[PDB]
Amino acid sequence: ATPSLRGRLARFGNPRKPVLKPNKPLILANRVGERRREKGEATCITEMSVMMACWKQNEFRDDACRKEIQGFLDCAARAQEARKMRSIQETLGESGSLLPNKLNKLLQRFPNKPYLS
Amino acid sequence: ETYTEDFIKKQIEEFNIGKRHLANMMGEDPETFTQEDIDRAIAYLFPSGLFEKRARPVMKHPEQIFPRQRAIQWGEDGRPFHYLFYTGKQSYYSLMHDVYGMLLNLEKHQVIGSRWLIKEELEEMLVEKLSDLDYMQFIRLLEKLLTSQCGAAEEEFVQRFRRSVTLESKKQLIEPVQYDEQGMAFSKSEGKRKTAKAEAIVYKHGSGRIKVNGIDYQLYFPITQDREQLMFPFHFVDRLGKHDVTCTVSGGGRSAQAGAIRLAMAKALCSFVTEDEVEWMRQAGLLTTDPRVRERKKPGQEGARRKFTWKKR
Amino acid sequence: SRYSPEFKDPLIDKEYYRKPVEELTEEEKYVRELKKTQLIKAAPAGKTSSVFEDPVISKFTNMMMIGGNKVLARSLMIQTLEAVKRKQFEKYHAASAEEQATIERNPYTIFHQALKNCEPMIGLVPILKGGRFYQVPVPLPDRRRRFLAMKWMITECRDKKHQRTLMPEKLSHKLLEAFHNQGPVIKRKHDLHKMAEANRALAHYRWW
Amino acid sequence: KNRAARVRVSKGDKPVTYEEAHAPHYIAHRKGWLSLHTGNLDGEDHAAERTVEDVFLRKFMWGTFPGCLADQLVLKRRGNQLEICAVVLRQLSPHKYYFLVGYSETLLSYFYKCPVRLHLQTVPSKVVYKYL
RNA sequence: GAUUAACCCAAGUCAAUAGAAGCCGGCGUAAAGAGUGUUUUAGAUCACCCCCUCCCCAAUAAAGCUAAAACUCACCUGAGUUGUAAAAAACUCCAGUUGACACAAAAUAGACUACGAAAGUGGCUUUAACAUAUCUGAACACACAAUAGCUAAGACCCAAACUGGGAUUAGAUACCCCACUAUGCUUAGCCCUAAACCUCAACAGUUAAAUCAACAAAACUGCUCGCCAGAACACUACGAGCCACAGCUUAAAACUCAAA
RNA sequence: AUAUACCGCCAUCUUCAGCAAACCCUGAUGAAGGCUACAAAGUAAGCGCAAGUACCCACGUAAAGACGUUAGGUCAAGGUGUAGCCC
Ligand SMILES: [K+]
Ligand SMILES: [K+]
Ligand SMILES: [K+]
Ligand SMILES: [K+]
Ligand SMILES: [K+]
Ligand SMILES: [K+]
Ligand SMILES: [K+]
Ligand SMILES: [K+]
Ligand SMILES: [Mg+2]
Ligand SMILES: [Mg+2]
Ligand SMILES: [Mg+2]
Ligand SMILES: [Mg+2]
Ligand SMILES: [Mg+2]
Ligand SMILES: [Mg+2]
Ligand SMILES: [Mg+2]
Ligand SMILES: [Mg+2]
Ligand SMILES: [Mg+2]
Ligand SMILES: [Mg+2]
Ligand SMILES: [Mg+2]
Ligand SMILES: [Mg+2]
Ligand SMILES: [Mg+2]
Ligand SMILES: [Mg+2]
Ligand SMILES: [Mg+2]
Ligand SMILES: [Mg+2]
Ligand SMILES: [Mg+2]
Ligand SMILES: [Mg+2]
Ligand SMILES: [Mg+2]
Ligand SMILES: [Mg+2]
Ligand SMILES: [Mg+2]
Ligand SMILES: [Mg+2]
Ligand SMILES: [Mg+2]
Ligand SMILES: [Mg+2]
Ligand SMILES: [Mg+2]
Repeated sequence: ATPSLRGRLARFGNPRKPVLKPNKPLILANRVGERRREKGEATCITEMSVMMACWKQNEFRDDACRKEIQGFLDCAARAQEARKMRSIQETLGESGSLLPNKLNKLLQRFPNKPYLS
Repeated sequence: ETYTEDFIKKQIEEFNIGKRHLANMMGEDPETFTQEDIDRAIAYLFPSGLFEKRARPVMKHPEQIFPRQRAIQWGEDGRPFHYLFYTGKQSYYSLMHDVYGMLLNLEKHQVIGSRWLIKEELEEMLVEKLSDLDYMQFIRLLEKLLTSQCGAAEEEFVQRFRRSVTLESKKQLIEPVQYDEQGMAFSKSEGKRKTAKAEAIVYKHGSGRIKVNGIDYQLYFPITQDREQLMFPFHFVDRLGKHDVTCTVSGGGRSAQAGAIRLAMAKALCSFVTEDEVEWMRQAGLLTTDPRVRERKKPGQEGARRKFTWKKR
Repeated sequence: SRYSPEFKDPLIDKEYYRKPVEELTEEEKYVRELKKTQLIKAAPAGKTSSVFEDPVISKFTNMMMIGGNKVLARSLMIQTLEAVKRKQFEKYHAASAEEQATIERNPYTIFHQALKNCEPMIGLVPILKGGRFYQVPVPLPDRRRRFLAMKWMITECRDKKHQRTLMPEKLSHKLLEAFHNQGPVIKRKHDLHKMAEANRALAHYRWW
Repeated sequence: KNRAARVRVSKGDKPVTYEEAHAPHYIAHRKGWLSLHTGNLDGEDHAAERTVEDVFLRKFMWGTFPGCLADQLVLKRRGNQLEICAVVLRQLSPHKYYFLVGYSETLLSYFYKCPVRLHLQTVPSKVVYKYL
């Protein structure tokens, strides 16, 4: 249930002081916001930190750190492909609830009417 | 510039009289004088070198010259003839109405060589101006009609809006196999690389000898990479040491000449290999003329692409 | 480009074509019937169907080419491969029957392994943050690892420290050093690893 | 922006001829040359002299038939013959056009020492190709 | 400015000055609802008729109490802790675990919208307790009034003007970091100010007509009090009052401008 | 002398795609604004882009590139308004 709006705004007839002070009219727009790109972070550092540990103990000799190096190499490749996968599925909307573009065409057909006709 | 029916009728009377005049000028039978003859006679009598043909003298039939004009769409009483007049797109919406009506009747009852007409061809069948979204909506409605169990009546209609497209086969052409005075079978072809032009004669049988302007290929091409290019066509089809070649090349540098000979030999070699081998040579890049030629220098810049230094500010 | 987008690159591989039909999958069968309708670019004048073709050596040769002088670049490459092979035959004939088994005499095997021993596993990218640029350890794609191994080898041989030594003698000596995990190019790789290690704490500054 | 020999767009009320409506890059593509002679062909001489003569004849005819020319002159040279082809209006009386033809052909024949002929094509009004 | 012509009035003309010519309009944002409530003399018709939100939720005062988090002390461990875009300075009887331990402040509930005249009031308990059986009404009074501040005596975790140090900067009397005081708390007296603004007065009533400058929180009627009348000078000067002495309230004029 | 009077020929954004006559409608008939294709007030001549053409292709490169912007450049290409010089 949506919180109540009765007696919340400063208005003629409302004795109490206002509960809410919206800087924008509380009226539904005919559009939703655009999918916000998520903040990226450094990845695979756990694998990167196992490779750089063996080096410290093996005088940076790749011959002794093969398994750890191959791990970090594969982890970076997976994260490189993963970004390529996500991007495609993000545009397609395979996992999204709906696309802002598709969800706005639907609102265009049923526009909010704050005025009388 | 509207053109009335009386105006076009007069223009056709002039074209038929002038058609007989033009035939009389050239001493040809006026009865068998075709439009191809008219164009030939007009090009002789009025020679124009203008690069754009549309700007050259023309004596065409009025129907070909003048644009299509819609006739008046209402009578003397002012009543429009078509019940969809007030849409402004009566021809387009009458077509959508006809296609939508057929889709309904089907429910009650129940590629390579063809394309959909373009918007500019629909805009002429209808004699109206169309938006891009109007064109899409009409095509989306025709596609929805093919997926249904359309009968013969519903197939002549869809074919009106389909235009036959002539696919061009990529299959490589084969040179004729000729015979010399001694009876040795050979083929001949030509190749171009940059400014080099080569003509190669590939003999059906041989020992692997290649003569370039009368010289042994290793003496003519002392650079090993130029010789690898000569090897490439024969090696790719497993025919090293099986053919004799006599080729002549002029123009270009050493590398361009090796490329021109490579293409000439490969094209001529196609006469002595199986069709499947010719398609493998095509797919290996051995039968395509390289279009990469030197680009002209432009004025105001150092090279074909390089610009003069952007002066320090 | 003078090729329209419709032109596809040529596939120069004799084996790819002699492969029998039965072995082909329904996906590979579609690609083969598709290419028969496509436009094919002319084969470049570099790569051929020769069995002696090596894409890595051809690439290393181009990175040595100055001002379009491929003849000279190719000459230096073959002189380096000959100099490597002769140095290994001399080490082979002077060795004992036991040591002879461990001595490699193929210059292509040495060339490839020498570069693989110089490829860096991690890299560093500069990132602007808080008004100071920071070096940040970042994974490197395989293309970039191979390029850096070649560029470091050629750069080392062009260094002025070498006085009057010809390129085929310099490069041959550097390849055999790297083949044995020695020399200045291997040190350059280790330094990049040490700098990336010392900047371990700054890995988070990366956002991809 | 290029200016050379370009009639610029207006409000749609300015009538331009076919000659005026085409910028220089359309020369030899959509429009032909207003003078034809051999001086600019490879291996031919006297291009400078033909050019001076052409500039004079254009100025000469502009002032000799003032207000009568409806389009640029077409200059044709064959051998030593000089043909001037002009599209003129139908305002001046025919007697004045015959006077000026006789006067101009004679005066120009003695000036350039060659047989000169003037060919007049009359139009009721300047032929309009488009309204810029 | 001269000159030509024209225009107005005309024995006048018209430069300066003065006078004639002004209150039924407004107060969300242009000036204006005075921070809040309550009289008298009065005014109103909204008082009889004739009617529907009494109690409880975060009013107020007093006393008592404490769950979380701090501080301090102690034992045991560690060599660092703090600071961040990144550093330095700072601490190292420091830090981490555990235990004991407030005259400080009051997660969640609260997506509730209540109480109080306003200011304000959201931990727990108890006592006392929230005017008016018409309405309006005191700037001539009375009683209140956040924060800051003053006087005196206390408390002191944390925060923190000022000040000192560190850093930044051309400079940095700042912004950033550290330390610490007045001060924020209690008691007893002062001070009486806020964009004390929900910038929208109280009471009664209406939604139809003309809906209506714009914006904001749709447009109006009745009645009453308060307030406003170009900008700036001016939250100023002078006078007066006041526990106020660099204060508060009330509050002009001259010169200036054609705008604000 | 004046490019700050101009014609002429150009730079520049432009490695842009917009400019806009004439109408129509919205805003109470204010400065202004005018779109949603499962469409909701726009219709738009013309100009530019585009298309065509040149060069070796349909690619590329040229060419083209409006209205405006910088009183941008040029009175010293030539012409020219205004002012000035004329032993
Ligand atoms: K007087
Ligand atoms: K106040
Ligand atoms: K809460
Ligand atoms: K609490
Ligand atoms: K407020
Ligand atoms: K100009
Ligand atoms: K000039
Ligand atoms: K001038
Ligand atoms: Mg009311
Ligand atoms: Mg606001
Ligand atoms: Mg160059
Ligand atoms: Mg230009
Ligand atoms: Mg005000
Ligand atoms: Mg009030
Ligand atoms: Mg009061
Ligand atoms: Mg009262
Ligand atoms: Mg107070
Ligand atoms: Mg106090
Ligand atoms: Mg503190
Ligand atoms: Mg203190
Ligand atoms: Mg307390
Ligand atoms: Mg308040
Ligand atoms: Mg107020
Ligand atoms: Mg009141
Ligand atoms: Mg005032
Ligand atoms: Mg004040
Ligand atoms: Mg005062
Ligand atoms: Mg005073
Ligand atoms: Mg200028
Ligand atoms: Mg083109
Ligand atoms: Mg250009
Ligand atoms: Mg174009
Ligand atoms: Mg200027």
